[PDB]
Amino acid sequence: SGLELYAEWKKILLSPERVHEIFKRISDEECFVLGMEPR
Amino acid sequence: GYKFGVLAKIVNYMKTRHQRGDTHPLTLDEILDETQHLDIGLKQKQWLMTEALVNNPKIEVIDGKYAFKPKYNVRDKKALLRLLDQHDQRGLGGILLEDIEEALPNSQKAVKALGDQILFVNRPDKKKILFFNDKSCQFSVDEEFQKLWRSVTVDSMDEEKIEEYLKRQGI
Amino acid sequence: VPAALKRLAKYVIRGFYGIEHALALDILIRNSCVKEEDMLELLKFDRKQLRSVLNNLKGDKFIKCRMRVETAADGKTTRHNYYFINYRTLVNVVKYKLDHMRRRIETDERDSTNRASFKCPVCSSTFTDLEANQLFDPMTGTFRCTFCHTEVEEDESAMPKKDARTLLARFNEQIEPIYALLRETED
Amino acid sequence: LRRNEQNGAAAHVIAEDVKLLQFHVATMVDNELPGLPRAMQKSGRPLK
Ligand SMILES: [Zn+2]
Repeated sequence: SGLELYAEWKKILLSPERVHEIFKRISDEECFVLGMEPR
Repeated sequence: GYKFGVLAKIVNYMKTRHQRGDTHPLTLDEILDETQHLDIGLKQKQWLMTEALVNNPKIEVIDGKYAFKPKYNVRDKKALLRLLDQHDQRGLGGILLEDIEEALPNSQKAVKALGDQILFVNRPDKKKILFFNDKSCQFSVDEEFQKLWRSVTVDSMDEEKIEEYLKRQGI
Repeated sequence: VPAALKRLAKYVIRGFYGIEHALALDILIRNSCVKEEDMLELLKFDRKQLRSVLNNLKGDKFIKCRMRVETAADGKTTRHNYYFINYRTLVNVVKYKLDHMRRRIETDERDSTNRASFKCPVCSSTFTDLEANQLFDPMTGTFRCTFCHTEVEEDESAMPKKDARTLLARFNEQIEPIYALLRETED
Repeated sequence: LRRNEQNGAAAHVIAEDVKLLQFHVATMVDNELPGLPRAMQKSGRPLK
């Protein structure tokens, strides 16, 4: 909604740090599957 | 309107009596004579006696004659402390300092006598709320320790990452 | 609900957390399931301040929150909030504040060493031993920044480090007793 | 925001401050965001 993210399954605001940590947890191999060069 | 401000005036007269200090309860008709309520109808007085006098918490009934409850308001600092302890035990909460002030002369001296046992919290309306301290457990927190606490944020830490950190550190 | 878990929660919350929040944890202890409005009425605090504290509590997930919908007699839409404390979540979150406390202190000292010793007043900035010796000229015979043209003294760097070292020892003593309580919990 | 976090300021204060920080960063990257206010230069001229 504009420039903020909401995750609704109930519905909570999704701060940037949460996505940052999730992306950090993502592994390099999954980047190839997602079509993004990890290096 | 009719028959409301008169009741308010009676209740205010009771506060004025209590600033006077006459503990002895007074007759309602005599109160009316003092407050110039003779003109008012008798039926409204009877309705007040039956319903409003009992509903008012400050009012009390003794030997068929109505007056304030000398027990409700604080009279001594020791009783204030005991009431605070009981309120803490039963989860009542603190009491308003303005009400305690009108209740008790030199309430500020009473609080000074309390000292550490009594904890006062400011309010935007300047009213002071009082909470008993816990004698059983006493702890000290230092500002540097509170700061070292403050920086760290678990909200940054994701719950799975939590259980993962324990499992990683081998325990 | 063994008394050991309650004792751990009480001791940790009372010794190493805030008093205003401990006031709410007292209600959480008193009743397992409480309405959010009932928590407000028990707390006797302003909605905005309570909501700030509740946002902090939501971030730290000290107490789990659930949402329940039921139909009132009037029929108007009503939203009902339930907060209740979970021991399993609380234990990890608290342990987590505790653990990262130490990583902070280790990083602080890593930084103390990271800072460069040489510092020059005319320059007004830290200087690497590298830059200082390069600035040095063999013909002149004395090391000295080429730019500022004044001598460099490293004694000023030593002082704050010593001060921090003293603080760390005090922190260890203050945090020494809670570990025994944690052990009793793991028991 | 750093001072607010240092002082442990209100969670809603920090949330609104982070919202404004995000707005400023996104506006610096792009001032033509869809359905969002434009950042002027204190004179009515949108920033580039
Ligand atoms: Zn220099």
